[PDB]
Amino acid sequence: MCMKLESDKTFPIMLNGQVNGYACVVGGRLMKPLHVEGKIDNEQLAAVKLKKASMYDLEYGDVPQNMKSDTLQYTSDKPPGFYNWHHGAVQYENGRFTVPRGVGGKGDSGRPILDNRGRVVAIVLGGANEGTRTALSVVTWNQKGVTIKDTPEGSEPW
Amino acid sequence: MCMKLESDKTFPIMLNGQVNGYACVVGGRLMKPLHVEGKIDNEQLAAVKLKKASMYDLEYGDVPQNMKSDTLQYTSDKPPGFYNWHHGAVQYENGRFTVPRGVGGKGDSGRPILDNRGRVVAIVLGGANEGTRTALSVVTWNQKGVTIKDTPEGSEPW
Amino acid sequence: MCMKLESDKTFPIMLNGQVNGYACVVGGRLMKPLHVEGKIDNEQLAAVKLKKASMYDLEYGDVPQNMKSDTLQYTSDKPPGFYNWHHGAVQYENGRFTVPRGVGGKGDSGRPILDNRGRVVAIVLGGANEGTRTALSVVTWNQKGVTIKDTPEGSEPW
Amino acid sequence: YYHRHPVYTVIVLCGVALAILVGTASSAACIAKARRDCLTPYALAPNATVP
Repeated sequence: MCMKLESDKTFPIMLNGQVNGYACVVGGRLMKPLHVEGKIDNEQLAAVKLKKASMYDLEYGDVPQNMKSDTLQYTSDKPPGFYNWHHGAVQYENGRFTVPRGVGGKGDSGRPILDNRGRVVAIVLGGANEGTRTALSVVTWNQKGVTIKDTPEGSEPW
Repeated sequence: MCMKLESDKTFPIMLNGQVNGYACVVGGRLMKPLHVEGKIDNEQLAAVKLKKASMYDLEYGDVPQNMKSDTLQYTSDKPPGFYNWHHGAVQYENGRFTVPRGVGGKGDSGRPILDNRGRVVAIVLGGANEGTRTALSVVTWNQKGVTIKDTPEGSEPW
Repeated sequence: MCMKLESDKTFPIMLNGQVNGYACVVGGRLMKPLHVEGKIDNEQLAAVKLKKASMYDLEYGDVPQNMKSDTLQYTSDKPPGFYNWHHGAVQYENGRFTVPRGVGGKGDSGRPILDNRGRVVAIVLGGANEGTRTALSVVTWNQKGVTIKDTPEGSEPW
Repeated sequence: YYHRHPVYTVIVLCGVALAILVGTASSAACIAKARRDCLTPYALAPNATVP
């Protein structure tokens, strides 16, 4: 479901040893985490100039010609409920994103969170262990459509 | 037919994001157009030094080891019409290579026109839509066997 | 048995033209021949530093974090005869290595020899030439465990 | 001796400094070569026991 949609749109970054975090392309814009180091696998968009957004911990840039088949449209409309995910299922209860306990780990910190109809609503950066059903820090959009962060507690950024 | 015949011999030229032309292996010669800009694929046939022509709008070189597979005989023995092609069938009525409407776009400025016996006859370069049916500016071989250019009026490279 | 175990363990070296040698990961160390030139694949393992042992005609280095499942332990114990091999079967009669004539050749410098239990016993670097049973110049390990270089007369390194 | 003959003594002391520098460098080179060629038989074989 979500893996099929995220395939050939989500491009992993290797530190020249192994993968250390994916990079997303949303709205005709590449963006990767600040803390993720290394070059990306797809060489066409590996040479694009990337602007820092260190308040949001993301490098962002414009894709050259991949406007379709890498669109991956985002909407800020986030009704409460369940959302599909690369690993499992996530929920938006009480204005926050929580994953199950053991899922999530180092090198897996660029993964988008999609909707039921395949719209990204969230970009994962890190997370904290709030008992069972751990929450995770994430870059989202508010009601007006302005990018915000959600960094709960001492979320260790993987 | 010709689609399988010219396969693994018609090597495409990259525009660094897509394909903007084709390159041919004819008589040990790596023939690619000059107006087609970018980098040729592979590494066996990419690291060689090519020599410009600028009168025929081609560039040529040599292959180091691929002579066993660099098998595309050029032939000027050419009855007038009914020749195969990458996309369809080309006609040489009235001494001019002719194609139906529409077919032929960017990324298709370097592929050979084959014979009925798998022999390269023409290397397409551009075209013009006028007269009774559209015509092609193309590098071929004359009756004596010397390299010749045939170009319509207003024949911009498609 | 041998083909399955040597898969994803024998890492080809490319001189940017073709495979021209194999580099082997044994005992927690990478080793490759000196006389082979080019770039090892597996770019994770291509970035490690290799120090030269010119006595044994090798470059060896510490492997990356992949300790487990990539050991491929060596055996100093050498019962005579009937050892498996990548291109077939080798023999250990009279303290030497013999293969049927015609196997091996240029581009196959560095493949390992495995025992019946799959443990590596020898890493070749070249070969001599007897009329029927071709000999192999090889890096092995002595009965005390110290590494030794068994080279017959007229060993062509290829 | 420098007040007696300056050039002769400065070239003798330069020769002594050059001799001790070349001697130390060559001794270090042979020591490093010996260590290299005695540890490469045992660096390539981890399971072996160094005497």
